[PDB]
Amino acid sequence: ARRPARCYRYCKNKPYPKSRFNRGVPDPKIKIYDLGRKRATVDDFPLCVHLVSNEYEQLSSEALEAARICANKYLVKYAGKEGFHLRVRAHPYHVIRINKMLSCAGADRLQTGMRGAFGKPQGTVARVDIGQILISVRTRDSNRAIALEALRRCQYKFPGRQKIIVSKNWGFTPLRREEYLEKKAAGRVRVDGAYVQFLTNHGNLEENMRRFPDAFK
Amino acid sequence: HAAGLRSGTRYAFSRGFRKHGQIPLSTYLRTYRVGDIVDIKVNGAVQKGMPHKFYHGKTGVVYNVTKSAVGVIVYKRVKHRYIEKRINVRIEHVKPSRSREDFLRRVKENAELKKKAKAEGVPVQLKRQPAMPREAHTVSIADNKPVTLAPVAYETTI
Amino acid sequence: GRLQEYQVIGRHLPTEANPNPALYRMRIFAPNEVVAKSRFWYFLRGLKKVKKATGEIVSVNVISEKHPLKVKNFGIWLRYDSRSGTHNMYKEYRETSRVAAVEAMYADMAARHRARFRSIHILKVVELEKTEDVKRPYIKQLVAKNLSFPLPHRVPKISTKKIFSAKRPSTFS
RNA sequence: AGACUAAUCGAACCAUCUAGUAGCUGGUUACCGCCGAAGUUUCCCUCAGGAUAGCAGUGUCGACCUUCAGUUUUAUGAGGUAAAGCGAAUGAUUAGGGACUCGGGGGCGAUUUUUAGCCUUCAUCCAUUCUCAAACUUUAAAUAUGUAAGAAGCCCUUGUUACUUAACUGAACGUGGGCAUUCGAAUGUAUCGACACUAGUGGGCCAUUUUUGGUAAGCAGAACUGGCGAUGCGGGAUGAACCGAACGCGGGGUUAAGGUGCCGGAGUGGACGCUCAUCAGACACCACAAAAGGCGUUAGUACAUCUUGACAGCAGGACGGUGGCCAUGGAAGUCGGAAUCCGCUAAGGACUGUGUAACAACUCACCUGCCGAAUGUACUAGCCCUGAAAAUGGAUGGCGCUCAAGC
RNA sequence: AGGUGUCCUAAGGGGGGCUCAUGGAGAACAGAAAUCUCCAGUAGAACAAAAGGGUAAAAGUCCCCUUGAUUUUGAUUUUCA
RNA sequence: CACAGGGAUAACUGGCUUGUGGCGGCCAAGCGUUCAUAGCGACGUCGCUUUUUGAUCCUUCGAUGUCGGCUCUUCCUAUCAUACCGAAGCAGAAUUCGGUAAGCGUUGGAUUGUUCACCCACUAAUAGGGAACGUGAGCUGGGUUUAGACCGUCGUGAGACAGGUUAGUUUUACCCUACUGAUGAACUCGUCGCAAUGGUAAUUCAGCUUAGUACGAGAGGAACCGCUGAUUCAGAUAAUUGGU
Ligand SMILES: [Mg+2]
Repeated sequence: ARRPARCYRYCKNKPYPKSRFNRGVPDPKIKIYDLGRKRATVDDFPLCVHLVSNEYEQLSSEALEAARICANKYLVKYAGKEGFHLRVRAHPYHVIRINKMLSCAGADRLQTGMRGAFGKPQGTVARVDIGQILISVRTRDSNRAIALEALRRCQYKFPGRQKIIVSKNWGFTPLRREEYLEKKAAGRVRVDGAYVQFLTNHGNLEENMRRFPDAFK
Repeated sequence: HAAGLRSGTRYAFSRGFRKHGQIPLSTYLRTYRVGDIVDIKVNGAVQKGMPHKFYHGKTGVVYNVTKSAVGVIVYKRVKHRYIEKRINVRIEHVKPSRSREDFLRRVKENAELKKKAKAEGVPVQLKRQPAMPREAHTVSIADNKPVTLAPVAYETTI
Repeated sequence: GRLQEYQVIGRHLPTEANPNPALYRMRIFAPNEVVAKSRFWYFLRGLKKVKKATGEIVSVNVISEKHPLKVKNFGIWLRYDSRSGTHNMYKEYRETSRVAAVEAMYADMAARHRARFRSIHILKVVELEKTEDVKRPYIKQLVAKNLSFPLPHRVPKISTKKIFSAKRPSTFS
């Protein structure tokens, strides 16, 4: 018997995370955050698409998890279980309260009304801002249409307004396509499991030349 | 709701970061005389002879000197009137103030400018004055030619 | 409003570590030479780290049209704000002076997109040199060979205080 | 039966004490002139009340002292909020990679396994990675805040002491002298200092910004400031709090907020456009409407195609290995699983639907015949439309308005 | 979110020597944990109690001596008239 | 039981809010033999109404008569039946989903003070609501809610119980307005007429024939036209029958 999501939409209180002060909060509904080939190298999936927010509101953990399922279903069917990597980039840490009335409006003992109305935990919710990213997907270059439809269908489970933007970077890295391409050719790039590391020319020679042998020729 | 002698002094009376332990000994070598302008700044590591949290940041006039403490006069603002408070503070919490130092420096030059000018025979123009508006001048464009600007189009960065 | 084109010249105040700073020139449409300077500072604050309290104004002059009795086609590149984002635009006009094009553009944008004067940036204005580089159809129709057209059903003008006419008017003028 | 005791009984009637007391309701009598508030601090068997401080009036006195200031400039101190941070401490938290086996578990090589064997699943270290903190922080604003800007000042010599120093060495208070020619930033001074006696008030409410409890409220509780109360006037049709502006009796001139088709004083004023609604729309606080859709119309972004002849339209074809491999009552392209090749070309898919128990038959993709020029697709936001259901007859103020008297 | 109507002849005062929690590597029974040794170790331990501040040749810790927890009245600070 | 006061303070209407209550949408994993949308809809999300119940205490305490039933008028549509239509996993018949539509109807009884409910029976159908939770100078007084009295539990006792039971006074209209009707001064007295405006009215079913037909393997089984009657409502009349 959860309250309608219209009732918790505007950020009206200071952040209220779980700590040694409020104890006994229910576990957030969503737990998984990565799906697909979450161990693919950076050179396999060079296309990245994001779903960006456009208002300053609250998104509930229940809503986030439901949206996650929708995108996963569509991508698996039309692109294959081994052709994408999806990541959710919004974690719910804000606790919203509730004041029970009728159940707390009993004849025996206690007080009925608005006397002493500090509430009890009732669930968790995520705070988003303008321009914040919610869901990211990386895949090949021939899955443009597939990725776009998945997010467009995903958004119907969130309240508010969101946009879909095709990024200009390479994968999940903060580098533009041309710059990353030419820098890797220069050789100041070392592959890691599902990500990369870069050269910094401030360590000591012996360790740097082992890690990046191709930078010196 | 309580009101103790050190209520709400969590960050004021604390020492800084990477400033702990020994007190620099140059503090104990200064000297004070009545009429000096000092300002109060409490040190958390010394619990004897320390002032209430209100005077942390105020400035006053010494009026008494003792074995290891000085008496300072400061003006408190109660509703609709001022009162003069007389507090005893240990010298570990005080410091000489540079509030009047500019005035003393300026008065010395004023005296000597006036003396020198009287011997020579030209008026003084000694008292200061605020910043007046600028004056006319010329700017050449030789070897510096202007560059044309324009607003930039919109594009997404992420 | 009633606009005019100004060239505005500004500079950073010279200092001991940097005498003779650089000079920046811009072309600004504005009703008078007070809002001209304000627009200059507003556009400069978004490109380079210069205030007005730490800068100075070198010159301000008026640019007049070179041939205000010749008809010519214009193209304008601009950016503006909607209620839910920002966008780029390109429109074309046909008249005799650059200043009027900015006059016409402002009215057209305010009418068709509800875009006030607050939120519009003028990237570039250029008069189309040849005739074959015209793109929009609502002007291609106006440069056809041997143009001519009648004017049917044009009401005659009657004094707004001559009430009670005595015969039926006619619209065949 | 708490019944009856002269129309009176859960304690008769008559006179006196007695004009019994009330922090509680009700009333409180002619005119003009000048000044003009509070619902707040502390205490009370205090919470519908008092004392205390504050706000206010009157009477003056000291000079006309020339001092002052809800302000700015210049010089110099204090702070831990907004923001920011976690490849920085504390706390929360998602994911791979490298190093390791004797840390735990499940296997394999003779489960031999006390084989530092081959696997691996946790756990542990190392370099990285996605998100957070009112009671976390290395950093760190804006607005506000303390002090100073001299004649009661600055410099020179030397008298007093029962204090202090080894000591006329110091510290305070002094005598004498020198430094103004200009007393040492701006602006104002339509209001300087001190004292005496006392009235009312001690239920408050509203608004921009900051903000706490609550689903929310014409709800409850706070900070700086401005208002109503205690206040009329012009505008919002009407309305204590909104906009303009504060008031002796009159004459002339000009405006503010707001308006100029009529009611209604003043434009059926001028320029460029958008909208046709069988529920149009019509001015801040304000008297309401959303998610989602439209080949209604207008403006824009991007990409693809094309006289080697496109999109649309009409007409022709739409073959073989081969009923490919499995699957099973039977499945020959079309229940399902997994594969996804070539020949001939102008062209044809180990297939897009209809269809059979299975075939057959029909059709689509693709190419071709006719024509004579520019199209096709996906997105963005303006007005309009659908979404849009309540009770006496009815309200953009009314009549009415359509290249508007609408935006 | 929590706390008080107590406790202490030392848990007050003075002086003096030492450095902690924990990790690494070793030593008969001894092992995960008993006692001993070396190295590293910015406080991650301790300071009667709730939370915050403060402390390293100490304000902790061990050792030696004591009763400034004494007599006479005044001035000043926070809550505040 | 009493007094001085309070709408600074509760129990009922009215006002703001809509959590809970009721009603309606948007996306589409799936159900539906195959097939998301004939008929439905999880995980999520957007709204509407003031016939439920809450929260607040703005208006009334020198008083606005506080449950239910009886009689009567009118209004709303979120449509039970009646008119005409669009869809189906609509052969016929019986049905289910939707549109224009509030003109016309929506019952008789056993038990309970009941509002609420549950059974019997007829019918085309036995839809949901408002008007100061319509309606007490319109009625009644079964219940709650003064004083008498009995029981059970609690209290030492006086007494308490949103626990059960029995008996308990229901006042005034002639004023103003509103409504139903009836007169009426001014331009001489009369007869015969026109019609601005206001009101408005009809409703449903059954039998025969079409027909044992269309449809269907069978079992079953319609409709328009035509004819004759009947239920509810409205306006008159008294020769016959009955009442007085
Ligand atoms: Mg038959």
